[PDB]
Amino acid sequence: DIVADHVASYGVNLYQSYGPSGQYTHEFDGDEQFYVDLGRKETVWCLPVLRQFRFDPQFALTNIAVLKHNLNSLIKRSNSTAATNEVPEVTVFSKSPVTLGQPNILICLVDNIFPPVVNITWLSNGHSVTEGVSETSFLSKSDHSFFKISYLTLLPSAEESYDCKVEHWGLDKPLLKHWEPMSELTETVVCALGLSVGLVGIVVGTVFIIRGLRS
Amino acid sequence: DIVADHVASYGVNLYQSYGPSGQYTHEFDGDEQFYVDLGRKETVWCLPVLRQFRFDPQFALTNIAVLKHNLNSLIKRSNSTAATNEVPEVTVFSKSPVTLGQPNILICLVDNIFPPVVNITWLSNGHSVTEGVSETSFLSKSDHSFFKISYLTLLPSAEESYDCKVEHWGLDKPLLKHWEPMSELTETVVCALGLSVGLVGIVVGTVFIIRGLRS
Amino acid sequence: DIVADHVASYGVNLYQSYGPSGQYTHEFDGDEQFYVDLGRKETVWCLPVLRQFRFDPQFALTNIAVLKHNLNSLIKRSNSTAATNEVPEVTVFSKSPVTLGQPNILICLVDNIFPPVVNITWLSNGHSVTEGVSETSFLSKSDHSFFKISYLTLLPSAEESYDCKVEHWGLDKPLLKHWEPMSELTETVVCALGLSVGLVGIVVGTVFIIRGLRS
Amino acid sequence: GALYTGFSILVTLLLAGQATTAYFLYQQQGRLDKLTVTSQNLQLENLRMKLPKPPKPVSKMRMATPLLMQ
Amino acid sequence: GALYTGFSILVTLLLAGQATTAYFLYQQQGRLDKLTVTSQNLQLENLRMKLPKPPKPVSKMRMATPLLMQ
Amino acid sequence: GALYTGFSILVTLLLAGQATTAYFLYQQQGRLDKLTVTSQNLQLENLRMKLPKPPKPVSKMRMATPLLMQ
Amino acid sequence: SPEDFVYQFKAMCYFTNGTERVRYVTRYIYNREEYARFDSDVEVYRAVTPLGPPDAEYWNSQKEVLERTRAELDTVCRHNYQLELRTTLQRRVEPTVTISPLLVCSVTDFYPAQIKVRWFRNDQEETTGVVSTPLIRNGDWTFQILVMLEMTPQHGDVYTCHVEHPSLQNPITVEWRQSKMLSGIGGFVLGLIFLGLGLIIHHRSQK
Amino acid sequence: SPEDFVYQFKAMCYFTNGTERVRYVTRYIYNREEYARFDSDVEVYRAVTPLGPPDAEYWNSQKEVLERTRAELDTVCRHNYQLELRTTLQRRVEPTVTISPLLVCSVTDFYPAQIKVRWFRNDQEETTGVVSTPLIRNGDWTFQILVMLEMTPQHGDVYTCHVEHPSLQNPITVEWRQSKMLSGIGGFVLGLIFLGLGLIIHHRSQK
Amino acid sequence: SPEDFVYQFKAMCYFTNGTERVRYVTRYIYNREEYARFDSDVEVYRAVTPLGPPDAEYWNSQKEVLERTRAELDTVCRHNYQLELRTTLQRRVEPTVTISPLLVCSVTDFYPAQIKVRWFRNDQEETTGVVSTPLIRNGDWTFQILVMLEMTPQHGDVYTCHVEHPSLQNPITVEWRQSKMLSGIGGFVLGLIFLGLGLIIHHRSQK
Repeated sequence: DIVADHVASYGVNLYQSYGPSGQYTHEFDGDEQFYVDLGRKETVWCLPVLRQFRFDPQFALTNIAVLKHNLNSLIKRSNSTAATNEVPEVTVFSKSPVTLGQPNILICLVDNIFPPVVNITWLSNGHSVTEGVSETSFLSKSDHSFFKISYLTLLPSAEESYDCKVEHWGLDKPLLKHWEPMSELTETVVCALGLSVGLVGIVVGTVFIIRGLRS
Repeated sequence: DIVADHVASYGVNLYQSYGPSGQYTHEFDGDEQFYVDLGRKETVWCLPVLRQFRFDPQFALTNIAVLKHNLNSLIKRSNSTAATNEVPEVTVFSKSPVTLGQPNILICLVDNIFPPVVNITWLSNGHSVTEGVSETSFLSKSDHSFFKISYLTLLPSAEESYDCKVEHWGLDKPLLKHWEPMSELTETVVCALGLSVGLVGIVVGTVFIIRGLRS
Repeated sequence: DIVADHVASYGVNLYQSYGPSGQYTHEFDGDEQFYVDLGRKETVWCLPVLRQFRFDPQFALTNIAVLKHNLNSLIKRSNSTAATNEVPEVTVFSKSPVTLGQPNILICLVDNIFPPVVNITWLSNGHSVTEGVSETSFLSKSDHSFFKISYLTLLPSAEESYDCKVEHWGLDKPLLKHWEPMSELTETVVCALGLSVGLVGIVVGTVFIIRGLRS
Repeated sequence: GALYTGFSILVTLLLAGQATTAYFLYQQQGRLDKLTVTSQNLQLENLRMKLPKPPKPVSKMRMATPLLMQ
Repeated sequence: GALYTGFSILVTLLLAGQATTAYFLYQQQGRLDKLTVTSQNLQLENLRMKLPKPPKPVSKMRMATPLLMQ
Repeated sequence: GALYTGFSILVTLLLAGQATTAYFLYQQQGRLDKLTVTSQNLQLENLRMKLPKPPKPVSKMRMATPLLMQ
Repeated sequence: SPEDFVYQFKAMCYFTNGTERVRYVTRYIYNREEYARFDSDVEVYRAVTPLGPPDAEYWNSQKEVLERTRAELDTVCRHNYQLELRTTLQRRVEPTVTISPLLVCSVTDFYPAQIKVRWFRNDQEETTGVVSTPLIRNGDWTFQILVMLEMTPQHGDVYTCHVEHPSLQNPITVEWRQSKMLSGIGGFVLGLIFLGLGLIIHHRSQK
Repeated sequence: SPEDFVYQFKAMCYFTNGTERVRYVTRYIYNREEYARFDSDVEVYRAVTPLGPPDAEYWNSQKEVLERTRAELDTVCRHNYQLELRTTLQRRVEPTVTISPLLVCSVTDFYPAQIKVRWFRNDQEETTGVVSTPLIRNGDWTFQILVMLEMTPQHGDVYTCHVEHPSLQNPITVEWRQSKMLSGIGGFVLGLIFLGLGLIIHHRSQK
Repeated sequence: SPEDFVYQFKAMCYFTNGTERVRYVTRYIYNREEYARFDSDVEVYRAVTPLGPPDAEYWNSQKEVLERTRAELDTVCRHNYQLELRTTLQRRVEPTVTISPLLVCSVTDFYPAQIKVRWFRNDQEETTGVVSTPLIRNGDWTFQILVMLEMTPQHGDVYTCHVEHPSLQNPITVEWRQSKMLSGIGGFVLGLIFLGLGLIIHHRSQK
C-alpha cells in the first residue's frame, strides 16, 4: 500500500465484454473530476470550477481502444476466466438533516460492485420515479471494485416513503433499501398562558382602582 | 386513406421558391420530434426524452438539396403553376383553465396554411409583444396543408387583453383573433355571521349566570 | 475628431507581449456586441438579441496573428519603447437605487487602463468574494486607453460593506474603492391613534345612550 | 341608569370586531400555506437546475432519402 | 362604588389593544400581496426556462482585416 | 344583582380571546420573515442565471496512455 | 401576392398492431398535389396525377435505387420504431380535471389521446345532454378535451365528472356542489333569544 | 513593473444621418500612438507619427490590397449596419424613475442614451438650482442619469420629476409629497369629549 | 448470470508533502487481478501474478516506449498537479452544524475531509461516551460526519458541539438547551390573587 497526502488517478480506463461498454474518468482524492461520454464524444465536467480547462474527448477513445485489444489477448491466456460476481452493499441516507418541506437529496450508495453492471432505481410506494434522479460514474476502489451513487431530489413528506432498488448479477433477487422520514399539548399550553395573562391584566386594572380608592 | 394505430412521418421535407427556404421535421402521432435548423446546421429536439438520440444535421441538408433540384424540373413540366393561396383558420384558446394570477400559456392555432409563409404575432392593447413568444414548426396535414402554433407565456390580468395577428397572402387584410379572461355580498355575509356569533357567545355568558342564579 | 449619430467599431483587435495575450470585440455605440475567446475558439455574444447571427471565431484568430507579426516589426523601429503605465480611475456605484433586501448589482468602473493588464476583485469585510462576480471586456476609448467593469450581484444588508480592489502597474499600492448602503416614533404614533380611535368609538357608544336617553 | 346600557353596546361591538379579526387571521393562513408550497416547489426546481443526468447509450434515428427527377 | 370604575379602564384598554391587532393585521396583508406578486413572477420565469424560440434565418456579421508590416 | 356577574365573565373571555389572536399574529410574522428571505434568495438566483463570467485562459489537463499486449 | 412554388416530400410509416403489419408510403407533392408515390403493399412506384409517368417509370427503371427504397421498410420504419418504444410510446402524462360553471369539465395536459369522460348525477350517468369539444392538440405533446352538460339545480344535489386514461391505474373523479352565514345567523340569534328568556324565568321562579 | 508592448487595431465606421453619409477609418495604434490610418474621405493611407512612412507607402503601393480595404466601406460598414437596424438600433428599454431625499430623481435602466429630464414645482419648471450627473454607462446596454435640486419645504407643496425618452410614447412623471396619527389624535379626543358632555346636558335637561 | 470479462487500467499519482516527493504507478487489472505494474521508485515494469512475464519483459524491451512512460511522472502528475492547486486544492466549503435528539451533532456539506469535532458539557469536554460515524462521501465533493453522545438531563444544563475545519478561520460552536406556559400560569394567577386581596384591605381600612 501507498500512504500520501493526496491521491490522483488520471488514467482510470474501463472496458468490458458485456456491452461492449467502457468508461473514462479522472479522480482526485476520491471524487470524480469529469467523464468522457464515449458515444457522444463529449467531456462532461463534474465540478463547476473545473470547466475552465480542456480535455480532448478523442484522447479517451484512443485509450479504451487499446484496452479492448489488450482484453482479447488476455482472455486467451487466462483460458476464459469469467468475472466472479460479487454481492453489492447498499446504503441509503439523507444528504442533509431531514426537515419536512425543505428540499433534500437522497443518497443511495452501492458498494463492492463487480462487474460494473448495475441497475439503480428509486421506488415511491411501489411506483418507479423518473424525476430528479441522477447517478455518478463507477468510481474506483483499491481492491479493484467499484461504487456508484444515485441521487433523488425529493421534497420530504411525512406520508411518503422511498426505496432504492439495486439489481445486480450477484443478488438472487433484487435488493431494496428502505428510507422513511404535540397539537393537544400546544393548545393546552397556549390556553394556559392566555387565561393567566388575561387574569394578570385584570388584576392590575382592579388594583389600580383599589390603590386609587384609598386616596 | 390508411388506418393504423400509430403514424410516423420520418421524411417530412419542405422547400419553396419564395425565400428560398426549407424545413426538416420528424413527426410521430402528429407531434414534432425535432427539427434541423438548416442555416445553423443544428438538430433541435422538441421533446426532452428524445435528446438521448443522435441525428446528423447534414443528413437533412442533403435531402432538401434534392427537393430543390426536383422542384426546378417540375416547374417546367407544370408550365409554372403557382401555388393557390388559401384562407387560414385562426383559433385562440388557453392551455389551462384561466385563473387570475397563475402562469398560463396562450395557444394560437393557425390552420390550413398554404404556402408555408405566415407571420404570427401577439398584440397586447395594440402594442406588439416580444417577450415569452414561441412558435412551432409547420406541421403537416393529410391534404398537404400545414398548421402552426404560437405560444404566449402570460400572467392573466383582468385589465389586460390579447390578440393573435395572423398575416398571410390569402387574407385581404391582417386577421386578428381576440382573447379576454362579490365584495359587497361577502362583506354583508361576514358581518351577518359576526353579529350572530357575537350574540351566541353573549347568550351563553348570560345563560351561565341565569342557570347559576337559581342555585 | 469625427461627429456622427452612431459609431461602430467592427475591428477592435488587441495584442500585447506581456502574456502574450489578445482580445477581439465588436462595439456599437460604446457597448460590446460580442467577444471571441481566443483560447477556446468560441464566439460569446453579449446581447441576447444578437445570438441570431453568426461570426466565425477563426476569423478573429487570423487578425490577431497579423497584429503579433506587426508588433515585432514595430518594436525594432521604435527601439523598444515600453508602454508608459497609467494611473487608473476607479468608481463604484449601484446599478439601481439601494433598497435593503431587493437584489442589486454593484458596478466598479476602472477607467484609463493602460496596458490592458488589471486585477479587479471584490472584498466583503476583508475577505475575497468569488460568487456572483462578472466582468466585461476591455472596452476601447478615443485616447487609445481602456475601461473595464466588474459586477457583483449582491443582496444589500445594512450590516455588510463592500470594496473594489483594483491592482495595476501604475498604482504604488493596490487601490480600494469603498461602498456602504424610527421604531420608537412609529410605536408612539401607533399608540397615539390607537387610544384616540378607542376614545372615538367609546364616545359614540356613550353618545348613543345619551341621545336615546332623552326620548 | 343608562350608563350600563351604554357599556352593553360597546362590549357587543367589541366582540363583533374580534370575530372580524379572527376571520381575516384565518383567511391569511390559507395564503401562507399556499405560498409556502409554491416557495418550496420553486426551491426544488433550483436544486434540479444544478444536477445533470447520466447519459444513456447513443442510438441514431433513421431517415429516408428522396430521389432525383432524372 | 369603584368596581364600575375598574371595569371602565379595562374595556378602553381592551379596545386599544384591538386597534393594534387590526393595524398589524392590515400591515401583514401588504406583505402577502407583495409576496404573492414576487412568487408568481418567479413562477413565470420557470415557465419560460423550458420554452425555446423558433430561430430566425442566419445572417453573418462582417469584419475588417488588418495588413502586414512588410 | 347577577347581571354584573355575567358581564364579568364575558370580559375575561373576551381578553382571553385577544391573547389568542395576538399569539397567532406573532406566529405568522415568523413565516413572513422566513418566506421573505426565501423569496429574495430565489430572486438572487434568477439574477445570476442571466450573467456569465469572463473566462480564464485555457490550460489542458494531461493523461496517461496504456500500452499494447504485443 | 407574390408567386410561390412549394415542393414537399413525406416518408410515412404506418404501424398496425405491433410490428406485425407495417405499411411504408413515400409521397411526392407539388403544391398540394401528390403525383408520385411508393406503396409497400405494391413495392412499385405509381403515378397519381398526369405529372407522374415521367418520374414513375424512370425511378422504377433503376433496380439498384428501387431495391434501396423498398428496404427502407425495415431500416427506417422498423429501426426507428424500436427507439419509439423506449421514449415516445412510453411517455404518459396524468390528466388534470377541473369543474367550473352549463357545467364544463376541463381535462387538460394529458398524453396520449385515448381517454373516456363521463358525467354523473348522483350515481346516475347523465346522458341526456352532453356536448363534447373534440380533442385539442396543444402542440407540446399534450391534449385537451372539454365536456359540458346542462343542469337542473337541486338542494343537496351533486355532480361528478368521471375520467379514465391509459396513464392512470385508477380513474380520477372530481365532484361539484353567504348561505352558510345566513344559516348560522338564524340559528345563533334564535339561540341568543333562547338563553335570554331563561334568565327572566329563573328570576321569576326564584322571586 | 515589467515592460510591456501593446499593439491595437481599430476598424471604425461612422454613420451620419441614415446610410446617406458613411466614414470609414482604420487606425493602427502602437502604445496609445496611432501612426498609420485610412480615411474614406481620402481613400489613401496616411501617416500620423514618424513611424508611418515606412508603412504608409508600402501598403499604398499594393493596388490589389489598397482596393480591398477601400471596398470595406460597403462590405463591412454597410453590410453590418443593415443587421444593426433589426436588432441593436431596434432595442428600446423603458426607463424607471424614483424620487428620494436635496431631492434626487434617479432614472435607471434605459436605452438608448437620448433622454430629457425636468423638475417641476407645482406646474412651474424649477430651473433655479439643478445639478445633473452625466450619463452613466452601466455596461449592460443600459444607462443612468441623476438629477438633484434644492428644496424649500412648504405645507401641501409637491414636486414632480418629468422625463421623456424615445422608447416612450407618453412621458412618465413621478411625484413626491406620525403626522397623520397626531392629527387624528386631536380630532378624536375632541370628539370624545364632544359626545361625553352631551350626556350631562341631556341628563340635566331631562332632570 | 451471463459471463463477463472486465479489463481496467489505472494511472495513479501519489503526492507526499508538496511536489517534494511523487510516486507514479500504472496498474493493469484483469478482473480484479492486477498482473503488471509500473513503479516510479523502480522505474521498471514488474509482474504481480503469473500473467505478467509475457507482458513485463516485452514492454520493458522497447526502450522508446519505456522512456515515454517513465517521463509521465513529470508530464502527467506534475503537469496536472499545478492545475490542481488553482481549482481543486483551493476548494473549501464551510461546514454546517445542527444538533438534534442520544444527542447527534450532524456536520454536513464540507470539503476537504480534515475535521475535528468535540462535545462539551458546560465547558467540560465530555469524553465519557462518544460514538462517531466514519466520514461519509456524498459524492458531490462534499462530506458528512455524525457524532453522538449519551446524556443525563439536568435543569439548566447545556451541551455545545465544537467543530473546526481548514476552511474556517474561527471554530463554529452550536449549543442545545409548555414549561414556559406553566411557569407563567402560576406567576400570573398568584399575581391575579395578589392584587385582588388588596382591594378588600383598602376597602376595610377606609371603612
